[PDB]
Amino acid sequence: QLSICNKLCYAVGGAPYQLTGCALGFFLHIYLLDVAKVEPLPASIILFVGRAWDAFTDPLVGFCISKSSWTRLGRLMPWIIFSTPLAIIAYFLIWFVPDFPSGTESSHGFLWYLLFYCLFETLVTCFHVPYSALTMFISTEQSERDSATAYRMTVEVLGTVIGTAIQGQIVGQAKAPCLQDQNGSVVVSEVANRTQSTASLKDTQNAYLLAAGIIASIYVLCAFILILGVREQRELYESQQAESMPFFQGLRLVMGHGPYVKLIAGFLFTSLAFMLVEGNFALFCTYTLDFRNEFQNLLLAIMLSATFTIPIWQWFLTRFGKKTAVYIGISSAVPFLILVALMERNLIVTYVVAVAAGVSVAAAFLLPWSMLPDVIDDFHLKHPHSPGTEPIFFSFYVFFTKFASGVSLGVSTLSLDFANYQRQGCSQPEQVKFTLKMLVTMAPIILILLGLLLFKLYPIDEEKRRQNKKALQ
Repeated sequence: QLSICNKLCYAVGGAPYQLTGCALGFFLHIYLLDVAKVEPLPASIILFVGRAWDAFTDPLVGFCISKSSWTRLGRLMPWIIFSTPLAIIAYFLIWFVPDFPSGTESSHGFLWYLLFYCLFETLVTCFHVPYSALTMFISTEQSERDSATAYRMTVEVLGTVIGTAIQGQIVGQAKAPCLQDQNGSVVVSEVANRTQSTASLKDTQNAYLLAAGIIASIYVLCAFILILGVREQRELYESQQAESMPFFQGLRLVMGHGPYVKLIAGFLFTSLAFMLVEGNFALFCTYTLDFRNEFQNLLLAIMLSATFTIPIWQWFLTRFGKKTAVYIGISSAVPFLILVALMERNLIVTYVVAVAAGVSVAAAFLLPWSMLPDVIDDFHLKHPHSPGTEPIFFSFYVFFTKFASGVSLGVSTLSLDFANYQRQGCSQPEQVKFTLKMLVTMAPIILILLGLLLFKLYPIDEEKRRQNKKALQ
């Protein structure tokens, strides 16, 4: 029934959040220290508050989107159309410094950043959850939900890849301090540049403005593509609220559902492990190994390899898959990760292990999201009418995703800082090159094995193949 054009239309909506988040999280820490002249402590406090506020908004938006009456134009979709036109300007404000408070008073100054960052975070949260919830209000067909999910999570990976590349080719990366000879040797250097010319500053501000404008334009184009082409199917059932079901009737029951919280733990552990792997494999093969001249391409390879495997790794679950495939993917993660810790310095094993790690990243990005709809079917069938709490599961799911990806960085930074991680040198102490390999290789293995042991979700293939029939009328 569903058309390919519909799938493409619904997939285009996977760019905006995953695009802006990647373009921002990598860059709103060098921005506040070289263009907007702000003291380092305020920059740190901005980062902390901004990262904290999203996690505390996501569940609130998820809760408050359930108590929304069906309007004349869609129940879920209107939240999108009333959010993008206010998002752009908000985003477009955060990326330049117009603030001239008669002398650039810092305390009078940085408030132009915190509030705008928070507002953008809340607006993007308002856009994300309904978009990720639309995946169950399309024709209510068992297979087509997973089919749409596959094309949704291909676009997110491509967005993460493209967002950093656009910004990088627009604004050049900071100059490296040492160069590696072709034979293999490090030559120290010193820029010794004042780098305080007003012309260069005024140029860099314009460059950042142009990049922000480009990202905003693609944001709004994707938004307008999404709004036209996919229709939020009308709820044909008599689901509503009876004289029962008080204000917290739903949320008090969504938690403790059984299989849902059991799946949550496995998702959390696997996501934490792979966040560690990517975030620190970024520079693992830069210090404890050689190859200081090409890691910027090796990371691009590992991240891009995850794209062209989502289709095949979902075709693999269309046949004898769907919880009979997670084992294979994470197992395929295991051996080359345990390999690269040994058999050092080859320039050839480092690429095959990277591509394999990408093929493994695909599994952890795809499977734990394509499995939840079956849990939703279980919840609907094993309970009475239950007017509806669909956008609650997704909100809690995104919140735990944020939790994992924000505790990964914390653990990494704390563990590295417990060794003498020299900050501005072309050097390495004794332990850092060892703790870094340990944290890239062994701890992911422990989390993987523990999650595999815990990943015993109730709905085996028989459960879904039975619940399909009862889910008609």
